[PDB]
Amino acid sequence: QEEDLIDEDDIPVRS
Amino acid sequence: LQFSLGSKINVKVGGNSKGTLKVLRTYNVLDMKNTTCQDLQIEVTVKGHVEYTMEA
Amino acid sequence: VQLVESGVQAGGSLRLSCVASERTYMAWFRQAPGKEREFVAAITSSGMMTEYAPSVKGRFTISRDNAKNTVYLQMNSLKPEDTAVYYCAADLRQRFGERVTEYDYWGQGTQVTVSS
Amino acid sequence: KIQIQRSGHLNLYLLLDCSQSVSENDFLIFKESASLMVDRIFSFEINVSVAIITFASEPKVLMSVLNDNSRDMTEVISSLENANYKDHENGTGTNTYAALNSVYLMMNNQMRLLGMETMAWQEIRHAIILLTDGKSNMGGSPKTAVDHIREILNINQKRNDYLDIYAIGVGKLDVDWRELNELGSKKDGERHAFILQDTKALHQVFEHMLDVSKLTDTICGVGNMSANASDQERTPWHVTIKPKSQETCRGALISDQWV
Amino acid sequence: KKTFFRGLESQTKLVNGQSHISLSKAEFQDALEKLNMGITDLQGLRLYVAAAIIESPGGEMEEAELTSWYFVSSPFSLDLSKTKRHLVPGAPFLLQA
Amino acid sequence: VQLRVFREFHLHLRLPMSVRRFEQLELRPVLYNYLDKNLTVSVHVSPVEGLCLAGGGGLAQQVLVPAGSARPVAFSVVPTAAAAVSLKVVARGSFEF
Amino acid sequence: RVHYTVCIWRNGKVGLSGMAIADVTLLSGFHALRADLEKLTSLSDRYVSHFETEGPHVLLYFDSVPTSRECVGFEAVQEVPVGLVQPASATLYDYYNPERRCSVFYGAPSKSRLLATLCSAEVCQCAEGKCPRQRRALERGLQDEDGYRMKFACYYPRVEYGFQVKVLREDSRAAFRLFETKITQVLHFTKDVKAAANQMRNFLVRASCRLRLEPGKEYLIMGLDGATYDLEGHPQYLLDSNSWIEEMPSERLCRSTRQRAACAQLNDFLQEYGTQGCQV
Ligand SMILES: *[C@@H]1O[C@H](CO)[C@@H](O)[C@H](O)[C@H]1NC(C)=O
Ligand SMILES: *[C@@H]1O[C@H](CO)[C@@H](O)[C@H](O)[C@H]1NC(C)=O
Ligand SMILES: *[C@@H]1O[C@H](CO)[C@@H](O)[C@H](O)[C@H]1NC(C)=O
Ligand SMILES: *[C@@H]1O[C@H](CO)[C@@H](O)[C@H](O)[C@H]1NC(C)=O
Ligand SMILES: *[C@@H]1O[C@H](CO)[C@@H](O)[C@H](O)[C@H]1NC(C)=O
Ligand SMILES: *[C@@H]1O[C@H](CO)[C@@H](O)[C@H](O)[C@H]1NC(C)=O
Ligand SMILES: [Mg+2]
Repeated sequence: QEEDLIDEDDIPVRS
Repeated sequence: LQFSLGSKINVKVGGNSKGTLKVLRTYNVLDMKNTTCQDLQIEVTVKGHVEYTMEA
Repeated sequence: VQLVESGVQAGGSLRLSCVASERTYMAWFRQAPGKEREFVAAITSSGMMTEYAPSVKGRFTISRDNAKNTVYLQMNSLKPEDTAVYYCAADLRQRFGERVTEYDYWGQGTQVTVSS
Repeated sequence: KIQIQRSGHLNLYLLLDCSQSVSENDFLIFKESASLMVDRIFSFEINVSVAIITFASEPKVLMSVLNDNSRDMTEVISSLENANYKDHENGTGTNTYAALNSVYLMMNNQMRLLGMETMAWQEIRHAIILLTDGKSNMGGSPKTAVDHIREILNINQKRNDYLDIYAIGVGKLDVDWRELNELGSKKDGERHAFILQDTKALHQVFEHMLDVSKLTDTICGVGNMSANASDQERTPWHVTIKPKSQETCRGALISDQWV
Repeated sequence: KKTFFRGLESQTKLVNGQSHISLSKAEFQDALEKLNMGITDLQGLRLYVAAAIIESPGGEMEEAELTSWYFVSSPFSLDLSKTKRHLVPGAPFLLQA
Repeated sequence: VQLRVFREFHLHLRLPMSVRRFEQLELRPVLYNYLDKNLTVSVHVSPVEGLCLAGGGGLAQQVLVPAGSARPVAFSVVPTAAAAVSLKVVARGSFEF
Repeated sequence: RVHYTVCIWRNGKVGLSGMAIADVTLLSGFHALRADLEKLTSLSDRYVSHFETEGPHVLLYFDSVPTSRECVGFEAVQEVPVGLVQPASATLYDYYNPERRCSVFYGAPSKSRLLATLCSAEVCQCAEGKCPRQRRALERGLQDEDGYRMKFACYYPRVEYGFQVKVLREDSRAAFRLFETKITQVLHFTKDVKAAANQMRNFLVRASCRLRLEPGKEYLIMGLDGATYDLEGHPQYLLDSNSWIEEMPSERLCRSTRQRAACAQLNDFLQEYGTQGCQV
């Protein structure tokens, strides 16, 4: 199977 | 015209003409609607083994 | 859509083959005399997954051929009380695991005897 | 939001957390913020009655709106500075329910004094402000008392503006953000729970805590005390004069028709 | 009033957001004779088409209508409003359409 | 004048206009990917008070999206708030892009 | 690697009769085999008039809707592990009238078709998490005489109710194991005005949750308040994470050297918290 770490410092939210 | 009167109300009509007056009251009641389909029914069952990540 | 099947001291190994005109998911059923017929195992059309009867866990295996359109069932470690006629049959709706008997066009089967 | 208007009477009930978890200097910061808070409202010269209560394990009503001095600025500020951090020496816990219940007993006595059907109780819009870390640990869940004060004022969609509740943590406090949300329940899109470091941030947020558009009695010198606002709002008297000479000079409004 | 057909229902897969659907004359005649209306009775009847496209893998869907589709015996329309009445003798009469 | 605003990669939501309290809800955030490379991203709904997440917290789901396609992720969150609750979902991207 | 079987039936004699469209959606990271669906479609005695598949979402168009149980199955393969456990969706729309649909839920083969909730009342609550603390500090090495119990109870992660409860019997309702039991002593509470000794309290834990609680023993319970209430009036309480559970020792299990002055410290905590309660 597959698995990987993911990077997210901040993402511009939409509201 | 809107109004906020939660009790018995009074009417003091005055005028030579004649007409129809009706009052609407809107509120919530105890629901009775069925949660199960009535006309067409679909059921699906899945069998076998499923792999999952680190949980429980 | 017809089924053809072809093919003993206890504790041995055995090989019964069932061939079908159409690539389908034919399973295997057994019937001992004096009692109703029961299944042993089943397989899907692709053949990469199977199911087995609880009394034959980890002893019997189904395999299928992509070309000759047949099934490979191996009976290593035969059980003395496994003597019955074995049937091969299926349907055309891919209703896998359909344990109760609503398979169509049942095969005519082969008696096999086990001697102790 | 607090409706700053001439019609009706305003009550502000300020509850002070005196728990041992809040240090003495933090309580002094609370008193400073309270001083600015009470000064801002009385600057609009409206009918406002202010009562202050301190609570750690029991409520201490340092001032009651039933007393006529609640409408007096000097008595209120004097009682504000009369508060001592050691007044709750015997009980150092955190009991918000007791404070809310004291507010309720106050309201019941006031409606008894004035009257159920009298307009003196009808016109009044009530606001309660909590300056606390919110880490309550006994006395019961304050939300039941929050609901309790609702029926005594008959809070529903039609009387939404008559009640305002706010829970703000000011100072170097380990603030529990979750606790402030339930007490400071959000109405519409306006927030009721805030976390701030100093009295100045509270000054700004409290400038956004007032709806001064309701009244038009238009006393002078009411600019705007927020950098967020426009320049014209900051100096409403500033006017523009252009003679035929095509040059621009400026002016100041002093009445409704005089420049 | 709506009167639908049976057996004419076509299901197709979209390609680049475009799909072409046609009905042969034979199947249309079969539908009319099964409904027993008659081809000669399409003097002002409007052909009804409904769309039930489903976007996968989203799962949501919406409809569309084609009410404005008549059965006419001529491909052209004639307007006679602009031409004037009350002819004048002795002058060239003008016809506008 | 048509001022067409477009984002090359985005997620779309359609909350039903009415959701009865205490009743099961099916939430379907769908991924849209018009890029040229296959993306392996994560989808998770932020833990919010008043709602029971299916995973009951910030638990991530992995799915790979091929170029020029869509991939939905099912969610089952039954509401438990009083009047209205805010909900935000995060589709965090990999190191590759 | 996973087999599916959708099934369809129609009550009939309503006037809606006709073809139907299926909207079965697999789990995350699945996609059915095109060859299998094509094989089902190609048969002369066809049940799937048309099919289509893009990853998880699969459409099934049925020309005829049987009245009784008569249905079709297929197979799907996984390529990405699932990050959670939750039921999926499935919908059927009438071909001539999409409004009159029927949404149905289904779950994993070893799971339920609904989430674990305890509401059963005007208030509603849900119970996802990790139940069993199964903490015995005395028999292990993590216990300390510092006195962090007060910190846990009143500071972080904060605890609402306080009881020491003697277990009567072990019960099971829905996917939840019920522990019918009797209160021994009330330590603290926030909203239970009816709190007293020799009362009826019910403690509930998921069946999947591997907590062990032997009936007939006295256990210490600490956690957050519930909102479900029993059928006979008493509030019921739920076992989850952030829930503190302990079995107190006996005199023979408190004199010993590996818990000497620690069991006594725990008893002193219990008495102090039962009497004084939380501070600051
Ligand atoms: C409605 O109210 C007016 C107010 O001026 C009053 O004069 C009048 O009598 C009322 N109308 C009628 C038709 O009686
Ligand atoms: C749901 O519908 C089915 C089929 O009509 C019926 O057996 C069941 O009792 C229904 N449920 C309720 C609560 O009426
Ligand atoms: C407040 O109410 C009083 C009546 O008690 C009134 O005289 C006064 O003008 C009102 N407004 C103020 C003080 O702004
Ligand atoms: C005013 O504007 C600043 C700059 O955007 C912002 O940080 C602040 O929150 C606004 N409001 C207040 C009350 O300071
Ligand atoms: C001042 O600005 C604040 C910003 O919150 C606004 O609420 C208020 O109405 C303004 N008042 C005046 C007199 O401009
Ligand atoms: C995406 O996956 C498909 C699977 O066949 C592969 O052929 C294709 O090259 C992939 N594209 C990229 C950009 O990795
Ligand atoms: Mg405190």
